[PDB]
Amino acid sequence: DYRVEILSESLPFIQKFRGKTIVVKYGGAAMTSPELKSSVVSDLVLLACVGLRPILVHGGGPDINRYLKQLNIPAEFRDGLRVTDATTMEIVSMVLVGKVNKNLVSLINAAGATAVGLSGHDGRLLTARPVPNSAQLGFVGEVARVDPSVLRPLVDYGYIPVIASVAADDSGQAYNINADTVAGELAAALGAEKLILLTDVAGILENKEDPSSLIKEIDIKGVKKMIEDGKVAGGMIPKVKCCIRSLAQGVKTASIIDGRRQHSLLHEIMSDEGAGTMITG
Amino acid sequence: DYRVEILSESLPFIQKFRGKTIVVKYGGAAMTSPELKSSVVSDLVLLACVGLRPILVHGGGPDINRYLKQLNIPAEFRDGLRVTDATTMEIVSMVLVGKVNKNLVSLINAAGATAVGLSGHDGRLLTARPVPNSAQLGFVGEVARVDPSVLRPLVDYGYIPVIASVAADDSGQAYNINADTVAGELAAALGAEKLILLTDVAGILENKEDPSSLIKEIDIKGVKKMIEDGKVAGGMIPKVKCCIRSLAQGVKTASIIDGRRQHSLLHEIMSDEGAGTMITG
Amino acid sequence: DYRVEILSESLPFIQKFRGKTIVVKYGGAAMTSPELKSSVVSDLVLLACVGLRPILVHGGGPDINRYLKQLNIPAEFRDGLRVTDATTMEIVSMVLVGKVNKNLVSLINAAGATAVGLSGHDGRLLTARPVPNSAQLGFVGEVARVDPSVLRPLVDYGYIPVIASVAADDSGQAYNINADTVAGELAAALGAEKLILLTDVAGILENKEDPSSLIKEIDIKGVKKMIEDGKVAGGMIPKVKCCIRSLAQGVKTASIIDGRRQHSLLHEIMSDEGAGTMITG
Amino acid sequence: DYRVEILSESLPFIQKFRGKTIVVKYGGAAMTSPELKSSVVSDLVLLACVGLRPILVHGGGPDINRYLKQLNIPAEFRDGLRVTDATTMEIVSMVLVGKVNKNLVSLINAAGATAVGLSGHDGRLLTARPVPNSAQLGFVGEVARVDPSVLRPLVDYGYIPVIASVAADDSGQAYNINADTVAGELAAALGAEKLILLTDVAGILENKEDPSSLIKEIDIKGVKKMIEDGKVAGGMIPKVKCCIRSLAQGVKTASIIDGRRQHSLLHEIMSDEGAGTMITG
Amino acid sequence: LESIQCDLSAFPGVKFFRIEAIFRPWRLPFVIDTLSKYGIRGLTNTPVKGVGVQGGSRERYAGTEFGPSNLVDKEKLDIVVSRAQVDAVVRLVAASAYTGEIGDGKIFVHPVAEVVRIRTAETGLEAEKMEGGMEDMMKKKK
Amino acid sequence: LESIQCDLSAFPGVKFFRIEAIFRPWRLPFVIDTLSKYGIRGLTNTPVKGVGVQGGSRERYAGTEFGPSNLVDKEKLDIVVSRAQVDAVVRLVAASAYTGEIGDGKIFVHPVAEVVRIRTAETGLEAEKMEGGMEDMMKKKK
Amino acid sequence: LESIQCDLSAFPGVKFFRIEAIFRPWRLPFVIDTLSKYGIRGLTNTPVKGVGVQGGSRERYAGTEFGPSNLVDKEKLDIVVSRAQVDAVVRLVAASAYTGEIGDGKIFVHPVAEVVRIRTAETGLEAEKMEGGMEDMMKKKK
Amino acid sequence: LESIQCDLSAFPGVKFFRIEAIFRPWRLPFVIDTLSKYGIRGLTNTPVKGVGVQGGSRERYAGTEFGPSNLVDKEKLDIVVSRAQVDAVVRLVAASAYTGEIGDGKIFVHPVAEVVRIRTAETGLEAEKMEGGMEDMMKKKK
Ligand SMILES: Nc1ncnc2c1ncn2[C@@H]1O[C@H](COP(=O)(O)OP(=O)(O)OP(=O)(O)O)[C@@H](O)[C@H]1O
Ligand SMILES: Nc1ncnc2c1ncn2[C@@H]1O[C@H](COP(=O)(O)OP(=O)(O)OP(=O)(O)O)[C@@H](O)[C@H]1O
Ligand SMILES: Nc1ncnc2c1ncn2[C@@H]1O[C@H](COP(=O)(O)OP(=O)(O)OP(=O)(O)O)[C@@H](O)[C@H]1O
Ligand SMILES: Nc1ncnc2c1ncn2[C@@H]1O[C@H](COP(=O)(O)OP(=O)(O)OP(=O)(O)O)[C@@H](O)[C@H]1O
Ligand SMILES: Nc1ncnc2c1ncn2[C@@H]1O[C@H](COP(=O)(O)OP(=O)(O)O)[C@@H](O)[C@H]1O
Ligand SMILES: Nc1ncnc2c1ncn2[C@@H]1O[C@H](COP(=O)(O)OP(=O)(O)O)[C@@H](O)[C@H]1O
Ligand SMILES: CC(=O)N[C@@H](CCC(=O)OP(=O)(O)O)C(=O)O
Ligand SMILES: CC(=O)N[C@@H](CCC(=O)OP(=O)(O)O)C(=O)O
Ligand SMILES: CC(=O)N[C@@H](CCC(=O)O)C(=O)O
Ligand SMILES: CC(=O)N[C@@H](CCC(=O)O)C(=O)O
Ligand SMILES: NC(=[NH2+])NCCC[C@H](N)C(=O)O
Ligand SMILES: NC(=[NH2+])NCCC[C@H](N)C(=O)O
Ligand SMILES: NC(=[NH2+])NCCC[C@H](N)C(=O)O
Ligand SMILES: NC(=[NH2+])NCCC[C@H](N)C(=O)O
Ligand SMILES: NC(=O)CC[C@H](N)C(=O)O
Ligand SMILES: NC(=O)CC[C@H](N)C(=O)O
Ligand SMILES: NC(=O)CC[C@H](N)C(=O)O
Ligand SMILES: NC(=O)CC[C@H](N)C(=O)O
Ligand SMILES: [Mg+2]
Ligand SMILES: [Mg+2]
Ligand SMILES: [Mg+2]
Ligand SMILES: [Mg+2]
Ligand SMILES: [Mg+2]
Ligand SMILES: [Mg+2]
Repeated sequence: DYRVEILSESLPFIQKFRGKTIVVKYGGAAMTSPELKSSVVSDLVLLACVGLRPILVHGGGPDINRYLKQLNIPAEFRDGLRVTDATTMEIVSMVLVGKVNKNLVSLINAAGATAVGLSGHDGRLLTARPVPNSAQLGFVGEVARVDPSVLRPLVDYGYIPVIASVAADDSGQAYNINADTVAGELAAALGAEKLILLTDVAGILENKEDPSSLIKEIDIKGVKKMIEDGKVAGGMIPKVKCCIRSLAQGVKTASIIDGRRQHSLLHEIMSDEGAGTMITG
Repeated sequence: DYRVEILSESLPFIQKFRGKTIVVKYGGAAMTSPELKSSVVSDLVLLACVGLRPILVHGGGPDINRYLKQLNIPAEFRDGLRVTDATTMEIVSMVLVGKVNKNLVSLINAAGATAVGLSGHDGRLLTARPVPNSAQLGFVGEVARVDPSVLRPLVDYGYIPVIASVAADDSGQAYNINADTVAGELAAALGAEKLILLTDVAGILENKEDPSSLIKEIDIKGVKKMIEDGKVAGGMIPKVKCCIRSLAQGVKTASIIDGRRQHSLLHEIMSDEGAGTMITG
Repeated sequence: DYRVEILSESLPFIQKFRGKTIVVKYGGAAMTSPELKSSVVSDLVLLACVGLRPILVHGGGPDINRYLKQLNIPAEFRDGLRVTDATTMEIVSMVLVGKVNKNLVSLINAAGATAVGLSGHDGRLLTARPVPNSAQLGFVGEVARVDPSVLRPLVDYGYIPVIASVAADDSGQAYNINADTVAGELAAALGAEKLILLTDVAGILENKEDPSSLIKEIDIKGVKKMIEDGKVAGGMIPKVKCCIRSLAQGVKTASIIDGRRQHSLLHEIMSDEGAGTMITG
Repeated sequence: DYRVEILSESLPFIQKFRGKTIVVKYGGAAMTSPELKSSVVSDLVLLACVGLRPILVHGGGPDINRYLKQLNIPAEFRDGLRVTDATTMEIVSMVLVGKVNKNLVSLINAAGATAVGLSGHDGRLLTARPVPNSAQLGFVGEVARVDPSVLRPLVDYGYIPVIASVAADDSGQAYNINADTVAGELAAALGAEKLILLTDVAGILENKEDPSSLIKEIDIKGVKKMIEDGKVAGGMIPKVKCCIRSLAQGVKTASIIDGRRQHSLLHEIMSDEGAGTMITG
Repeated sequence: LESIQCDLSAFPGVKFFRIEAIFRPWRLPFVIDTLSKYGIRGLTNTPVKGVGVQGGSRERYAGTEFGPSNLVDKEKLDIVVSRAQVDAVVRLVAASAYTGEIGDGKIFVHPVAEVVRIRTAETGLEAEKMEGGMEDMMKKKK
Repeated sequence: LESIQCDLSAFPGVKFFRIEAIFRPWRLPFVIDTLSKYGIRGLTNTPVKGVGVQGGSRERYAGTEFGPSNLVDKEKLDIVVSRAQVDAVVRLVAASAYTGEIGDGKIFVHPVAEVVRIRTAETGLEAEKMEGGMEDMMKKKK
Repeated sequence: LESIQCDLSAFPGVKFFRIEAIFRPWRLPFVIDTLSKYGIRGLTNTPVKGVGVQGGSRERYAGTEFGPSNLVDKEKLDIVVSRAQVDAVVRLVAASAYTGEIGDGKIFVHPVAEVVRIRTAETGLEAEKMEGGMEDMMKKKK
Repeated sequence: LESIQCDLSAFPGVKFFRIEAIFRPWRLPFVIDTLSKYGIRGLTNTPVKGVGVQGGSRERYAGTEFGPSNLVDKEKLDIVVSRAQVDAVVRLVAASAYTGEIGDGKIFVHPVAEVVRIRTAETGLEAEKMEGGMEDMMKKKK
């Protein structure tokens, strides 16, 4: 019976964010399982049905890494960013757009909603430029422009967008862009209310060896000191960075949460506690 | 925590009726009780947030009777319909529209949604004609026409409509129309998916003395044989007539449920079991 | 024959205000008769057919007073405003919305146009707040907000709005607001061209005992001195006040005219003389 | 100078197909060659500028084979269709969508137009089902449904759609669909005027040994007798089947042309002669 | 209802009849499914409007009540079948469209002279017969 | 016109006929009212398009002139009645649709074998008869 | 196809028949032109939807594949002609609609009792005959 | 920056200054609220666009990066105050607009000669002073 009286209790939470845009980035690393994966899409679909306007940005570094091993291609990361030569770029685009992006679209469609998967090339949604030390990193990109024109009619027609983090410069050259970075600029480009980063840790950790050292809430000055002090590192760097860049452009909140906790996305939005580290201040 | 894993479990129910219209009649018991009152508006507001398009039609015979006693022109009823002279008509419109309708609008507005209360005169939503027994009942009306034009833009703008069961003929004379009838014809006029009637019983029983003889679901031919065979009777025969008339005009389902129970409207929609007797075409 | 050559002569007058919004307040006191009443609705319908966009705001103090006598409830006015306890508030809403508002809607519908009657609660058209000396006056309201969203689609669809002067604060409590006041703020909220007040006197009178002491035209400094000097009084105070408040917010003219003169509304607009006192300056 | 008197001479050809949809399949030879590549995108872009509404559908069997060799899971074909297990399916989607599709989008964007690359999953543009011979081919799909909703707003906004021939069934399983088939059913779904297939031959010959025995134009009954009578055969019989299936569903014309030649697509449209075999209803 | 019997006695010799049913638009899918379950899968739908005024009652559609002169929406279904199948088909349509209220519908039966399938040029019995249809289902049941 | 006579002599025995009239769309309400005044209140309307090209003249619709191959809008009315009522019904339709210009319309009469009312399961004469209808009006006039 | 022969032997005496053809919507203009070239210029079009499910195959319309219970768009053409012209007209429609794929269409032939031209009150042969039509063209060829 | 000090030493004698602040649009409400809490409630907003290109870096707005010659949206606030209040107001705006990133904004201070309130015709100190404002709040705090 009374499993209804608990649906009732969620009204205030649903009302609070009715109508608002929410950019969710699904970490490649949180994609540990066909079933976890489908719990995340369930959560997205629920948010859409209930009146929020969610947008999925995904990564896929491990899926990429697995194909690089199979094809006998060495891999490198520097401060959370993949060194990317021409050959590797082609593989990146192949896995992110041709495997991950469609795997997710495919799942949403089968959950009774409808998705559209786009890369930055599609409708010129993103324009890339190189990074200063491509010297070292090769074809790694920074986001020069976001043109969200193409998303307007898709959201109007009710489709959920699913975005892959590759794009080209104006001359037509492909670049590999860290998915956190794309998520954050896309959020700013749409004046979104929230940016939410689902990864494979509880949140940001005081100290990365200890999973109970979760920081529940933190401001910008604080988290910048953490990057200096050396406390965030590798792939958590472009995570925190993209939160800061985003907040500074007007996104009201940004959170980092565990993708592999059942229904982490829902806990984060539909409760006061939240489900990881929230940034602002 | 668990409050969330149970919100998640409602997705299927939310998806099933997304976008569909639902005419709900509120009356009798549920209407006096303030806890059932605000618990019924909470249910409406949730259904709208979650994607259904609900419409409230209300009654108010008990509050009408109070004013008639005060004015020493006490109620007179025949077979559940109020005998309505010109003086009484004016009091009926005064209470239904100017007290009940606005009380309900007022509550919904304060629950963070936005309502618009209409009578049948407004936008010519309803056109009445004298009932077959005018000669005894006076100004009691049958519904001659429904024009839902005026509701199209109000549902588009997101307003929740709240309807009071009075109207006029073309010559401009007011009539008192039974609110179950208005709810049923309105549902048919909109092609609604459901018509739901809050009453003061469990719904329809095999045998009226035993309250555990609830019929959970039943079709037209089945419920007609029940009237013929006597096995339900009384204050229920009219209610069942307006369900039949409604279903035969294309309404997909019609349920009679126990307005006495907390959150009855939610149980009926967000569960397989339901919260009364359902009647299909 | 030549009763056409006089229709021709009205072209300049019709052209002058083509397309403009005109808020007309129908005084409860001008509602002396089924037939006068219908001459006023005729005039509204004509204005609509001929290209103006009229909006009706009505009062109803005598209809209210009559029910208060019947129900044995004492009545009081202070400086033109009704002392309003909870019981009286309920009666006010009952008569204004459930009797007067629908009587007028009903009449317009029967004159071949279509009306929609709204109170301030409907679509949150008005938000009230108490008045500083509710101390004395009880639930009497000042207009805190006007949100005309709900009127936009109704005028678009061609409906004539008919507005009753009750509303609620944000907490959902009802308030009784003087209909002149509502008319004037509604006019400002819509940038209306004109506000026209139909009452039961020739206009504003030099001296209220003498009906030939009509002031034909007067400016703000002048009419304010009249309120001080004591020359306007009782129910003529919130009449003049609401003209001033309205003009100051950008309404170009405001007039006070006799509701019981056949076709007073028409004379006021379709002639240079006018049909009462005009305010500006 | 003269460059102009010859642009003038194309007016009739431009006018004839103004506003009409045109599904073009790009494959095989033309696709490897970079000069034929960019010369085919130049032709598309011109047709869009000039007023036709073109749609690109591409193949990519040669690039798929390259990756399969690299991964020691070499291609297997029966009657022109690729045997496709789950592993192979993933590689097919990876290459078609993540490499070829985006390479083409990328080129068009850099040629001063704007493309949007879709697979059949995106917007549920295509729904697949197992092909009659699944038992041998595994995950090879026939087109069960086309839903072109998602293309309406993209053509309205002026985007050029570029389609990759993979999709899913309703249960969410991916299938590999032959790109000629997708082009043909898509044309029928849109009521296109033309379907054009870039192949590696002159089109259809009287007698396969002689290449000057090109049939310039032919109707259905005529081309069916040709299959019956053996006079064309081989890799051409399927191509001709998808033309027939397309024409019978309302596509006005279908041509098979020599993708080997520079600017073949332009010759076919901007000249009477054409650039291969045309087949009418 | 499940035992109506049509009178074809003015058309002896005639092999084919057209069952033309006119009923409530929202019944259309239930009728078509019923006919499909029983092997009737050659049929033609036309949306139409009509009037069926008996006495002074007034039928109720879209919540409003229609009388003399007011066209009301209906769906029509034309089904051509062989003489033997007529009573059965009539019964299925009647039963699945039925509600009990005025405006439920009318069924008319018309004689047909010839049937031709365009794809194959088949005529008569060969043209009217559908693979997997009522006839075949009864042979599989026999 | 008010004395047309249809030839039903190739259908002896047959009790019911379908009067199918095709005419100008703006006539529809006048035709339906005429039939209602005279007790015909069971009828079915379908909007259609047609061609009726005699010689080389060209009919005029929506201010423009249509010839061979150009479909032009018409309204169709199907009325099933009993043998006795056929000539009268044909005359009413003809008379009320008439204007005098080409494209005025055509009327066809078809044999019908059976009539069934779904609500009641009535057949034949009982199904075809309408309470208050032409038949009853003539008995009230007798 | 160009030599189909309809069986009218259950309708001896009958002078007029209705050829009712149901086929693919995009064929409509080719069919109408073919009939015009040959002197058939009195015809009526109705857009309709239908089902023609043989076995377990599924017809393909708008790129998608329709089976049992899925209505698919078709265009219908009703042509009333005199007995002599029936086989010829059937052949023309069949031939011009044909493609070879399932869902190509069906043709039905129905008996007709009377024909009336509203403008003139002509009946029977005079009403059915069209100036410039097939009949006249054959007399000009004779 | 909690302790910025403006240089008004070229304007001895001057009683009034206009503080003109140009910053990020989404900061507008936080800046207005901070000023309201401290008693600044006379201010004027104008949406503008600007350029502030230092070196070869490029500020980031709406996800995209803007350099030389690309206007970028900002909100402007003009606040006229008396000499004593200038440093405080400048510090409040700076502190509440701040984010740390390029394009955060600039504040300019300008001399003002006279202030007039239209409703009352008050001038100077009387016109600039607001009831319930900073000045009055400091007297209640004293
Ligand atoms: N004689 C008739 N000829 C042509 N169409 C008819 C005839 N009778 C009925 N129809 C068509 O059938 C529809 C349904 O008729 P309806 O169900 O009203 O028949 P009825 O005889 O009045 O039975 P009921 O009394 O149950 O209403 C009408 O709206 C009309 O489309
Ligand atoms: N033989 C026919 N078969 C089917 N439909 C017909 C036939 N003749 C006419 N129609 C239909 O009737 C409509 C009206 O025909 P129309 O009034 O043109 O007939 P007509 O014989 O040419 O007489 P008129 O010379 O007065 O025009 C046509 O548009 C078509 O819908
Ligand atoms: N017995 C029938 N009665 C009524 N309408 C029919 C019948 N058979 C076919 N139709 C109509 O004809 C259309 C075309 O039928 P279709 O071409 O599918 O016939 P078929 O017998 O299945 O031949 P094919 O096997 O070539 O498809 C259907 O969509 C329907 O509108
Ligand atoms: N010298 C100036 N004159 C007029 N307006 C200016 C001037 N400098 C800046 N602005 C305005 O102020 C806005 C913000 O300037 P901005 O924040 O870029 O200052 P800046 O000098 O580059 O410092 P920062 O390095 O923090 O970017 C500009 O977009 C422009 O609107
Ligand atoms: N202080 C920290 N707290 C949490 N994680 C950290 C910290 N410093 C580094 N990390 C690492 O950063 C990674 C962030 O994810 P990354 O590897 O880019 O994955 P994704 O982007 O797919 O979530 C975590 O898996 C964790 O191992
Ligand atoms: N100087 C004045 N001129 C005209 N009327 C006045 C004056 N002073 C007071 N009044 C009174 O003000 C009343 C205004 O109407 P009120 O009683 O509120 O009625 P309503 O608002 O229904 O028109 C008039 O009926 C009149 O008796
Ligand atoms: C004509 C007629 O009977 N009108 C009713 C309308 C109220 C209603 O229908 O609601 P309850 O379920 O609360 O009674 C009345 O006059 O009382
Ligand atoms: C199922 C199947 O055969 N799929 C093809 C799709 C590519 C194509 O169709 O294009 P080309 O003309 O360049 O070969 C494949 O797997 O190779
Ligand atoms: C440059 C870079 O690090 N790109 C990421 C993109 C995917 C992700 O963010 O998960 C990569 O792993 O290649
Ligand atoms: C507060 C107040 O005076 N309300 C008015 C409202 C009606 C009117 O203005 O005529 C009253 O009479 O109660
Ligand atoms: N530590 C956290 N994650 N807090 C999140 C705040 C939760 C709140 N529902 C929000 O969306 O703003
Ligand atoms: N016994 C019932 N009334 N059940 C109602 C059906 C269940 C479902 N929630 C619905 O509204 O369709
Ligand atoms: N004393 C007056 N009432 N003057 C009214 C001015 C008349 C003019 N028709 C107007 O609407 O502006
Ligand atoms: N042989 C050919 N394919 N000719 C094509 C026809 C010519 C014309 N440009 C067209 O597209 O219609
Ligand atoms: N209309 C139809 O479906 C006819 C079916 C055919 N008589 C069969 O049974 O095979
Ligand atoms: N189509 C009809 O209206 C038939 C009416 C019936 N013959 C009657 O006269 O009662
Ligand atoms: N339907 C028709 O076109 C009939 C034509 C007529 N039989 C003629 O040949 O003149
Ligand atoms: N801009 C302002 O608000 C000036 C405030 C004024 N100096 C006061 O403190 O009263
Ligand atoms: Mg990462
Ligand atoms: Mg008053
Ligand atoms: Mg009927
Ligand atoms: Mg003609
Ligand atoms: Mg078929
Ligand atoms: Mg700068």
